[PDB]
Amino acid sequence: SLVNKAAVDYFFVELHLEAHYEALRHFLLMEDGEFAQSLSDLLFEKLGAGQTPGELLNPLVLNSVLSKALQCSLHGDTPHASNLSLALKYLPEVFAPNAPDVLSCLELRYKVDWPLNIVITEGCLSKYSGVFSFLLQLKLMMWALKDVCFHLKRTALLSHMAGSVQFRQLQLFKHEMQHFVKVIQGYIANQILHVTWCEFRARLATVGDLEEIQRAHAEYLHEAVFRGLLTEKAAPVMNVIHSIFSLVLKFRSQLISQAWGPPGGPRGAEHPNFALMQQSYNTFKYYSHFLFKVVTKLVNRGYQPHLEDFLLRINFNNYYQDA
Amino acid sequence: MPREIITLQLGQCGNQIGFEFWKQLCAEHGISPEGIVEEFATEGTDRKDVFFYQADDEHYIPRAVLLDLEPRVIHSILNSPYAKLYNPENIYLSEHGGGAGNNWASGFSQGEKIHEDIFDIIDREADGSDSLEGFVLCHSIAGGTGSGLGSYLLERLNDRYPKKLVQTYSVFPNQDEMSDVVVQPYNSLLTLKRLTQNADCVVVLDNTALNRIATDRLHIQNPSFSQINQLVSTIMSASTTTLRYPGYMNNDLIGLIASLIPTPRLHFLMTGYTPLTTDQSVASVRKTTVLDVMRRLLQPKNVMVSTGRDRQTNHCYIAILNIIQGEVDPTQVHKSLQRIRERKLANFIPWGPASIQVALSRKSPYLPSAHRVSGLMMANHTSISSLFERTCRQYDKLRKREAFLEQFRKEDMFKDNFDEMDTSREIVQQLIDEYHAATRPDYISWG
Amino acid sequence: MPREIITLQLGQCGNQIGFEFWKQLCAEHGISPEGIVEEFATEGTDRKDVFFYQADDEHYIPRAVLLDLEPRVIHSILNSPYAKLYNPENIYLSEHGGGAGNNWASGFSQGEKIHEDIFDIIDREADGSDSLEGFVLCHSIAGGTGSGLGSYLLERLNDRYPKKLVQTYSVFPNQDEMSDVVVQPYNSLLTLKRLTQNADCVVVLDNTALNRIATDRLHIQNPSFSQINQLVSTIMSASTTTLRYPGYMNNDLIGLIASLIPTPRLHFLMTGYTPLTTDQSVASVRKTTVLDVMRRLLQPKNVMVSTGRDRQTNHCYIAILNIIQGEVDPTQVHKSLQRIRERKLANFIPWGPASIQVALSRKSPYLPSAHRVSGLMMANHTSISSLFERTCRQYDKLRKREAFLEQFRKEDMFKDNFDEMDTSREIVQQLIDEYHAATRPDYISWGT
Amino acid sequence: LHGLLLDQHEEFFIKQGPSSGMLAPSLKQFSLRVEILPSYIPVRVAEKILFVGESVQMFENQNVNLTRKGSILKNQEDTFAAELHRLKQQPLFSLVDFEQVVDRIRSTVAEHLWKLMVEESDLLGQLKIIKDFYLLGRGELFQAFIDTAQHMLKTPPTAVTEHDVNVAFQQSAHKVLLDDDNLLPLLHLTIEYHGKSPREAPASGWAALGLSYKVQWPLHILFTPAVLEKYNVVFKYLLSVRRVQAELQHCWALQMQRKHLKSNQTDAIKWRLRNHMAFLVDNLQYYLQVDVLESQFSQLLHQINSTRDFESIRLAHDHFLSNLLAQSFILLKPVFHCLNEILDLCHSFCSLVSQNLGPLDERGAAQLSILVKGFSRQSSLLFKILSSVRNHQINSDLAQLLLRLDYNKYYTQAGGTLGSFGM
Repeated sequence: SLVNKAAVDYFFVELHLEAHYEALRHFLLMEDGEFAQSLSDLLFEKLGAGQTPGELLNPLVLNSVLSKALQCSLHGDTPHASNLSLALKYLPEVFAPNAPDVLSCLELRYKVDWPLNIVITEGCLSKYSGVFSFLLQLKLMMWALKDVCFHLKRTALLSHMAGSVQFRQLQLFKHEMQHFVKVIQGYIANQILHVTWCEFRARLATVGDLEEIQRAHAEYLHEAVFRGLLTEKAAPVMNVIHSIFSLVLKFRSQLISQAWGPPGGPRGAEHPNFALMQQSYNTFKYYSHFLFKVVTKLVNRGYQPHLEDFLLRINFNNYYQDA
Repeated sequence: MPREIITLQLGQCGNQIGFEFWKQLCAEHGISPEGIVEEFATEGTDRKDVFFYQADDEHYIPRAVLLDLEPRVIHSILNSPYAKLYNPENIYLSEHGGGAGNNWASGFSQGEKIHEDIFDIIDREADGSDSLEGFVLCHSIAGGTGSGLGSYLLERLNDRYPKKLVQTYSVFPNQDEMSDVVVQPYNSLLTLKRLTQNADCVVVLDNTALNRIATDRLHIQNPSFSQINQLVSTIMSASTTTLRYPGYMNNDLIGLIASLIPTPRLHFLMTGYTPLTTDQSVASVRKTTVLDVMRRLLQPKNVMVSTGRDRQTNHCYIAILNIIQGEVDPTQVHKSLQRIRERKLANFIPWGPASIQVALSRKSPYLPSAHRVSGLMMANHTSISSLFERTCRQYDKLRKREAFLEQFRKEDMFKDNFDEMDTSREIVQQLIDEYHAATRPDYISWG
Repeated sequence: MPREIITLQLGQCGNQIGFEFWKQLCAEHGISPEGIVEEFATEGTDRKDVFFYQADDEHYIPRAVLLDLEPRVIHSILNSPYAKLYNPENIYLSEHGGGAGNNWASGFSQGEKIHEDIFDIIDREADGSDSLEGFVLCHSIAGGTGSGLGSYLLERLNDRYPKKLVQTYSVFPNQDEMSDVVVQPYNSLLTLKRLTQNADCVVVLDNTALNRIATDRLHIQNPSFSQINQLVSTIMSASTTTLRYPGYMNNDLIGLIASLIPTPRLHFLMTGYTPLTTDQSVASVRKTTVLDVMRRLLQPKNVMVSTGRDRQTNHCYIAILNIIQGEVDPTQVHKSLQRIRERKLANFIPWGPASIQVALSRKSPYLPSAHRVSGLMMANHTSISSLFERTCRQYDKLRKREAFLEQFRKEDMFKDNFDEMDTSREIVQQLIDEYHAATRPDYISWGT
Repeated sequence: LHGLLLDQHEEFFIKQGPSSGMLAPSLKQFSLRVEILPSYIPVRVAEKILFVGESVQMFENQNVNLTRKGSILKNQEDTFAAELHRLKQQPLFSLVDFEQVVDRIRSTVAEHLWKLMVEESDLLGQLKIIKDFYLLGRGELFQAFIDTAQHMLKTPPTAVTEHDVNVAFQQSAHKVLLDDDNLLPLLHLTIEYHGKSPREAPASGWAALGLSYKVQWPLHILFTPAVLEKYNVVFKYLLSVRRVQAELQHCWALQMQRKHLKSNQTDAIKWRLRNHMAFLVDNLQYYLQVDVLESQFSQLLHQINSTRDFESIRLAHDHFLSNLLAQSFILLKPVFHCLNEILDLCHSFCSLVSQNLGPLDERGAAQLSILVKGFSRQSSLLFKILSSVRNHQINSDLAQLLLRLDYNKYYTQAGGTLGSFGM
């Protein structure tokens, strides 16, 4: 007991385990909102422009993006932000269009010194990097859809296309997809990013030994993955979510690929990809309804109680129950 | 980088709203009334660059351009605590001091005369913004100065930043309160016209709802235009806290508004806040739960839109996103959703996916929050059409009655007739109908 | 969810009775006259959602609709501390303040003028009710405003809530007091008509019996009309406490009334209470036993219906339910049942199972009880037919005599004839005969 | 002293029983070897020793999971060890001194356990929760829940339907303003029956729905599986009673909804039969609540507050449960089956009355006549049984029920049969 107490005190005061968790929150959890916004915008611009990993993940480009995000972030200049590094897991030859995992090659690593590397294990840092990569991919998809929406808005403003039936339908589909994605993101953030982070702080505050500290950090990462739907049991659910995100990205690409035309007729402005955007929207809606039905069946099957929360987040206003 | 917002304060109400907004931002960031960060303001976590520019490393200047056709409001601003917040070179006051005579057209013509100075002010505020997205104009549609100058500012922002979005916060006249601006419906119509032609998104702020909230919630028997503008500025501050305090979520305006704006034309948004407390009731930090928050949000006293009682159309919310700031338990959110479902507290559109989005935002460390959990809701609700329909009906009633037109007749735009006001009312009616249509399945084929 | 009850207050007298009922319910539930729960109202064992709606997150408002053809009572309610208890959209006050002139038809016509508004109020209250069971109308049947407005309210409840139960509180005229409402027999006829056609249950409250109880039990030498209405509201509160204070049994209105209503038409209930104590007589805590209570309940002075001595009908109880509120010992309940059976205090129908049911309930902690143990009995008793037969005979006598009908003749319902009163009298006569039949094995066909 | 059975060679008169159990090996891990029990060890004394050993094993097992709360006897354990050493030094074995020491240790441990259970472990709160949920103590709440969930629970249960029923229960609780998020996790919906494995059932899925309650440590010692099964049986019975009450209330609502319809003789007969059934069911439910349920719960609470022995509290709760089981006639299999048939006839009558607003159709008239005959026969049988039990003084509750049912002597005049609803 004396050894455990002295170890807890040493880890908190000397090893700054709390400070390491704070750094993880600042950098890996994107607490610097400005840095995260700049990173997401740059990522979605590069993905939508079709930049290859050799072009996008080039050290000059990655360093410029990181520097710009840190300079625009109020926390980007913090010493905890300095512990962030954007690394490549692999170099893709070509950015696959509408792939949600396009930016999964990025990894954020956190360096742990001895003896903290006994508690903050390489497996823990790998899990943190995976979570960061997933959050970056989701932010890239959301940013890409936002950029498509802004492009359509700007084209309407320049061309007075407010009356366009095709533009309005595409904008409504984009808005509904963005609402759904933001509800899912908020659910994941609350459970994995907020609840599990609070649990980690309580557990880090309760760690008595290096193995107990390692256990607490592993529990934090496990809770983040489970609430994040990153568990193998959620892999079919996670794969379906990735497929839905891919369809959303494809719809975004179809909308963004062309600007709105001038309003030529009583139907308003026509988009050259309008038929493709409408088909992508219909497929997204079908897949959303199938996802809702599957999640409901799984919750009623008791296999995935956290998926009941996922269904609630999807159908919070019962919009998907009435459809 | 944050999407910076330039605030344009027009007329008495607009200038009051801008002053109260700058006061609230200063208090949240610990900025003195002179624009200097207070020694206690050690939490450098606030985003001043969204709404303020730095004149030096110590002096924070609001990214605000003040344009008015009447000197009274500018003099009141220079006597306000925010007089030193704004760049004095970014403040345009009409030299003649004669005002717009409560005529929107006179205010617009004065804005046109001060167009160069106003757009120079806007550009100066933009250069202080690291990643300026565009301009947000805060004004009232009911006066002469705030309406005409607000429309002028919107026009000049559209001219200078034609590839940038222009959102306006246009306060529509109170329909339950007798407006001292008898020409208020004409001014409101002209402002809605300018929002339709030169703004990309118009958030309708019904002064009737502000007065109702002041009466029922703030216990203000007669809410002044200044008090309504200060309430609007407080609401804007609370909704913008997630922009001013960057965090894990809701770090950009587009992410917040994407769920609320289904079509470029269907851009009439309704707002909700919870928990609603009167400024005087700060004393009791109520441990409001997400269930309690959601229950309070359903109270009309907290809704910033005065929708008429339409008996024929069952106006409804298409979608609602609540961004909650403060201590929030996810389990409380879950219990809130459960109670809402059991009580059927929210109806959503039936034709597409819609949900309650949740954004978590930090509170200002320098401003003590009386509420453990606070939240802004952005929602697309067909009842927002009732505010726009009511404004249109009032505009048409004034133009058809030529009421207060003699003050408007002094300006060339309104000298002979109010046909521009009636066409504006018709356009606003079509906008209301489209917002109501967005509650219906046929919204897919709208336009 | 609780079975919510909408309270309908009809005419001047009915609105006064409803206001006093809501006051008593608020006192029992610890609700202030402004709709705020009193700090003493810590006993969350009462079902407020049955009788009250929340006006805000903090204020509970009674589900009461105040409708009057005379402005005096409605204005007094709106000028009282209880102004916030009633839904203001459910409050209709006649601008003329002239009342119905003790004419049922005038009150009915006033209800008809506010029919749309009244049914909108009822629907709004139902939507404000999580599990609205139906409407309860509080009115007097003897006046003009309360009687006609009560008939209107019954009609509108039937129109708006045709699948929901509609209970009425129909005040029969005092036979010992000279009623100022000369058209009361006509008013009584219109109320009985509406109870037969548009109400689902009519609780007959004979003001003569109320006055007798006030004199002998409440020690009220001259019960005022306001005092009679407050006694009726107190009796209704005590009988409904098990609905308003949820417990193991009688948790819903339909479950409570199912045993009481042998036929859909035979919905005329009599009430009894024991022990009866006056609010002023709290000083002497009488050790009243449940057996002593049951013995007192069988006394006609304790029956809330003033039945004439019918010599022709072997009047009997069709069913008896005693709702007892307060501290009750099960052994005392057992002794009470023993004394009731040994004394044959209730004669039952021969055509179905019937007994004196006894429910023990806790008292409201917020309402001071003048009695250590109290109980309300609701009973279907064929002697209520003698009250109902007397009401029917008075109705027929007024319609055949057109007495006080000229005030009613101003309103379309009574302008040309009193045929609605005569049909109501015939229906009430058939009800009396069925209640006499309900004492007989032919009770299986009672009310046909 | 350690709950440790140090018997590798079965030399002690205690034999290790199969532990029924980090389900810590059930205190039945140790058992008395009656075959090995010395004749000089009294069976009563052997039972006391068994209780003591079980208590020691339970205490060690709880202290394995419980933070280092010391022994109930703390430093007095060694004092009893010294007394036992003196007994070992005694030239003659005295059963009296050994039993006295054992009883002192037992009393100390039992008093500390009672204190922990009542003050530290709030046994009363758990018993109140169990009464409200397992024993339907919140009868108005469970009535409202039944009324709201009836549409979900009227159908056969499915493997997924349990989730829907639990959701409906939570929704009704919020509607009944039961916002106890701690209680809802204690309520568990059950198990598919009859087509919605849904394969096996006696009656239908509506009858197969049950509630299970997870008893926490150390209270899991109190809520044994047999106790949980009895609680589930009581829940099922109360739910059936509430369902029949709801059916009668729905028949009353339909009659009231049909009050504008001229009451025909078939409709009057249906309503009359429903009214007689409602009166009888209401009086029966009041009897069960107050004279059985409330009486037994009050007795249990009074004994628990009156006792400082945890085992005494457990005995009081077991007595309350036994009284509930006896007064409900659950043990009287033929009476229980006859009551079930009577309940089914009453439910059919209430359904017929609720379905028919007007006069009974030919199918409705046939159903009404069948229900009337069934109800009259079952009620005559019930009245005869109740009168026999009153005459034999076998069950006070049956005599009270007989008095309540024939209070106005209607059933006595009707021969104990609920009057035939004339179709």
